[PDB]
Amino acid sequence: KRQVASGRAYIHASYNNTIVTITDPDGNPITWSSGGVIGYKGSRKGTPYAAQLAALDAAKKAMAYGMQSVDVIVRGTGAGREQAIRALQASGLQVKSIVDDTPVPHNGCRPKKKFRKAS
Amino acid sequence: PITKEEKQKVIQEFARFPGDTGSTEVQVALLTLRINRLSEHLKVHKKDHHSHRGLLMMVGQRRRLLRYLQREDPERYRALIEKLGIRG
Amino acid sequence: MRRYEVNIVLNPNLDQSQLALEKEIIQRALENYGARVEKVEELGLRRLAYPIAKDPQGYFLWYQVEMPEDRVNDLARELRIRDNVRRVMVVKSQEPFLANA
Amino acid sequence: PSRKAKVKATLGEFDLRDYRNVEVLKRFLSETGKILPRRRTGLSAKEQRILAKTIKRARILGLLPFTEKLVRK
RNA sequence: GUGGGAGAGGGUGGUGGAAUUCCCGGAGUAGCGGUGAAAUGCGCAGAUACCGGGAGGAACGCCGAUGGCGAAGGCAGCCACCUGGUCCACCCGUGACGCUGAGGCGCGAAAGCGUGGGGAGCAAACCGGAUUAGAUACCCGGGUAGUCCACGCCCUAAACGAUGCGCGCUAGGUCUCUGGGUCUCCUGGGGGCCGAAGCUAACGCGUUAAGCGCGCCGCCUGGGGAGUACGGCCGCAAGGC
Ligand SMILES: [K+]
Ligand SMILES: [Mg+2]
Ligand SMILES: [Mg+2]
Ligand SMILES: [Mg+2]
Ligand SMILES: [Mg+2]
Ligand SMILES: [Mg+2]
Ligand SMILES: [Mg+2]
Ligand SMILES: [Mg+2]
Ligand SMILES: [Mg+2]
Ligand SMILES: [Mg+2]
Ligand SMILES: [Mg+2]
Ligand SMILES: [Mg+2]
Ligand SMILES: [Mg+2]
Ligand SMILES: [Mg+2]
Ligand SMILES: [Mg+2]
Ligand SMILES: [Mg+2]
Ligand SMILES: [Mg+2]
Ligand SMILES: [Mg+2]
Ligand SMILES: [Mg+2]
Ligand SMILES: [Mg+2]
Ligand SMILES: [Mg+2]
Ligand SMILES: [Mg+2]
Repeated sequence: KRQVASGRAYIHASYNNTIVTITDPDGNPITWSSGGVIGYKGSRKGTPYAAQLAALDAAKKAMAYGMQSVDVIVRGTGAGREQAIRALQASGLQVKSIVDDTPVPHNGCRPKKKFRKAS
Repeated sequence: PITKEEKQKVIQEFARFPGDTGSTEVQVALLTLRINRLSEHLKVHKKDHHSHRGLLMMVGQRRRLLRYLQREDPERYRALIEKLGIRG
Repeated sequence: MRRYEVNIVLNPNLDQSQLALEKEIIQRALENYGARVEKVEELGLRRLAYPIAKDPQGYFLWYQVEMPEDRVNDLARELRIRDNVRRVMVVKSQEPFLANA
Repeated sequence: PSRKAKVKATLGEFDLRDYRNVEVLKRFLSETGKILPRRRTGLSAKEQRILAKTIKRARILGLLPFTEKLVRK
């Protein structure tokens, strides 16, 4: 019970996992998948294959709500965000745009030691 | 700050003759003007140290020009000191 | 006395009595802070490059004035007391510097 | 790349001190809101650092973007 | 003196957007996180990902430089106010008024101390998870002082160019910031690189001397014992000289 048919597809991709959340043109999630959603457990989650499976499973569950075309937004840089893009490229969804929304601060907060040499 | 009209007033006050700008008298005048300004601004802004150094410097220049003047013309140094109330 | 430009941006959704009221009150603020008004450019409703008070547009008033320095900030703060006023930027005037000419 | 065509070549005579003028200014920042490097603007150190300050004024006035999103990708 | 100048020099007040954290609301479901791999952790009292609203602290992306300013420490959103130093042009005024500088006084990163606030992120100590033969560590999840503000102490440092301050003299080339010009180029004033003569144990330095001179101050006299001991001074203490 949705009948959405056009929407937004967000790919949040880190070094440790991927999450595709697919939502409506308002931005409310229709569905979401991820690395752990598909079987994977450990580090194997930040693997572009896993990222494919996730974006794909997402697009599946999405056409179940009867979605056809989508606009991709990409947050994050890390292994196989591009492979998630490629999953959605032809997942059976026509992709209207692709954007890069990866946030960056104007140096508000002090990063953890892992991330130092910056502010 | 200090407007050119003001500064002019003090020069055309303290000149030895019409036309004098840089004589000792005029300088110690101007120096004193500027000093009194700066210590007014340092009454508030007790935290502004970088300007305060500049005032130490100003002060030292003043006292030197005075040391000179008093080595040359003691009566004219009495004059200056009476006018600006300095040294006491 | 010094030369400043007062940048005021208001709400675009105002009706006329409301607009004339605001400009009336900005006039009064200038008068009562001692600022002579040399020039006005009113551009008006124009698209902002990002939302301001979750508003997609903005209403543009420009003044060029000359006022005593000791009072400037007060005047600026006065102009922000109003509800319908979104930004107030007050800058000292400086003659043009034009590259490639 | 980045040495392809330089901004100040195209534009005619213009005030670099004007924060109120969008159309001139918008030229000087990238696809994102980012103010462009010297090689791309081709201005003198002085010019550049003046454009900075007037751009940042324009930004606070709500006229120019602080940042944008990257299309294509 | 007059006329111009550049600048994150300092102080006070105000404002801006990005980002994190938390809270409220909508939608949505089984994981999110994290590593070499994991586990602790958080999550069906609904997280993670996503959209909208609010709160609050802290820091200022691009410009940003090999750049600039400052005596040094050090200084970076934007605006106004207060304010210090400096550079050039004119060659107008004074007429050696100069240099250095033991004591003294003042400034003086960070950590630290006191009283009162503030407290988002980070984070000694600590609490846990791993790894290892052990692991009081490196890695992971937490977290207090603290980092922030006001006032007052403390006075150290690889507080470094490891190069005291001032003036004169001794090839050039090259890049650059900022003035003035008869604007190719010349000429002041800063920042760099290469190198004449010279210096240097060498490395190197070389009109931004570590060259050639003069003035004045600080300091050195084998290593360890030792910045220890005794004494004095300063400090609330820690401790410093
Ligand atoms: K030393
Ligand atoms: Mg993983
Ligand atoms: Mg400054
Ligand atoms: Mg559990
Ligand atoms: Mg349940
Ligand atoms: Mg709070
Ligand atoms: Mg940079
Ligand atoms: Mg330093
Ligand atoms: Mg100044
Ligand atoms: Mg003369
Ligand atoms: Mg004579
Ligand atoms: Mg200290
Ligand atoms: Mg401290
Ligand atoms: Mg404290
Ligand atoms: Mg930790
Ligand atoms: Mg060093
Ligand atoms: Mg050179
Ligand atoms: Mg030079
Ligand atoms: Mg030789
Ligand atoms: Mg050399
Ligand atoms: Mg011995
Ligand atoms: Mg010691």
